[PDB]
Order: sequence, then structure tokens, then C-alpha cells
Amino acid sequence: LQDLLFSDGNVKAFLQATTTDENKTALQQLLVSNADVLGLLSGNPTSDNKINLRTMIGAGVPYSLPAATTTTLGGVKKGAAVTASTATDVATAVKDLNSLITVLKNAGIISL
Amino acid sequence: LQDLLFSDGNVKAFLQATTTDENKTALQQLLVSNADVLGLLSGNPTSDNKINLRTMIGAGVPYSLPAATTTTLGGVKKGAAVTASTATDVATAVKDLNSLITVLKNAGIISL
Repeated sequence: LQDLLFSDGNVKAFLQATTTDENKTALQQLLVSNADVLGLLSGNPTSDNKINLRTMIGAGVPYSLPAATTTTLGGVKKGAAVTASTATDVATAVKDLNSLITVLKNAGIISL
Repeated sequence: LQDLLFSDGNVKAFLQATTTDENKTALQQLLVSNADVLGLLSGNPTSDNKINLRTMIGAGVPYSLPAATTTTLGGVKKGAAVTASTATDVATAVKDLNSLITVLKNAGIISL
């Protein structure tokens, strides 16, 4: 009787409660007009769909913290411990300054 | 015959395999109860839907690495190169310490 009453085969499969993946694609298209949402409903959105779906919900991509560069904000590693200076001569004061410089160089806080 | 058999107009459009965007909104509502998922299926989720959709899948927003501050963890730029010290007097040792300080200041590793 459903064959006598309905022409569309995708509708008929829905009414029989047995749909193929192709029937489901067509039925999705009857229910939703946004192309990126149709991409989501397929379970296999294209690259363009993915970008647009994130825009649609205001989502970001997985963020990876980059190392600091001389031009670009980034993360650093924390420098090793450095002892306060008790230097009473120039040689030792210079030794202590250099220890700080190396620590900051080791942590990528300043350039080599 | 479909007009004689079914009262709901959105169902009837589905059975004819021709749905408007309004029909699709109504059919989505027959198929899915979660309001944030319905927002996604529209292709135009509200701000609230977007937040809830990310929560739903455990997704984060696009991460931007902030510069380090005195209160908040952040990225740094790597400091310029600094030569090891071969100072034999106080004046030179102080010159070398100051070179390290400026490098760390230039890279925003320490405050001005």
C-alpha cells in the first residue's frame, strides 16, 4: 500500500523503518538545508565542512603552545636555580652574572 | 493519498522527499531532543549552543599562547646570543653581566 501511496524511494524506506546509508543521505537533505550541518550528519564532513562547523559553534582547534621566538609570543621553560650573589670582587661578580646568563640561555629565555 | 493519510505537514513534506528549511527544523525536533544538538543540526547554533556542544564532546576553544606576566604563566621569546665572559677586571665583568640583563629584558624574560 505504501508503494501505491508514495513515489519517493527514500521516503518509502523511512516509512518501512529500514534505511540504507544512501537513503539516510537523502532523508537528511529533506530535513536540513545547511550544507555544513549535512556534512556533520554524514559522520564524514569535508575539510571545508569542519572549518564551517567550528565557526558555526565558535569552537577553536586543538591548541599547541609554541616556543617563544624573537618575533612571536610563546611559552618558555623555567630556568634552573640560581644562587644569590655574595661576591666581594669583580671576578666573582662576573662569574655570578654569567651563571644567570647561562641559565636563561639554557631555558630558551634568551638567544644564543 | 498522503494528504488523506497524514495530518502533519512537516511529515508530509518528508514523505514527498521535498523539505524546506522550516520543514527540516520541525523534522529535526521530531528526531532529536537535545537543544544544543538541534542548534548544531540547524547549521547556525547560538552562542549558548556552541559552548554546550564543546562541553558535550570535551572540545576546547582555539588556544592563543599569551606572553608571560608577573602573575600569569605565558610564553617568552628566546633571548639573543650571549658570549661567555673572559673578564679579568670588574669593569668588564659588569659589562658582561649587563649584556645578559639587556638580552633577557629584550626577550621579555625579565621586566623593565
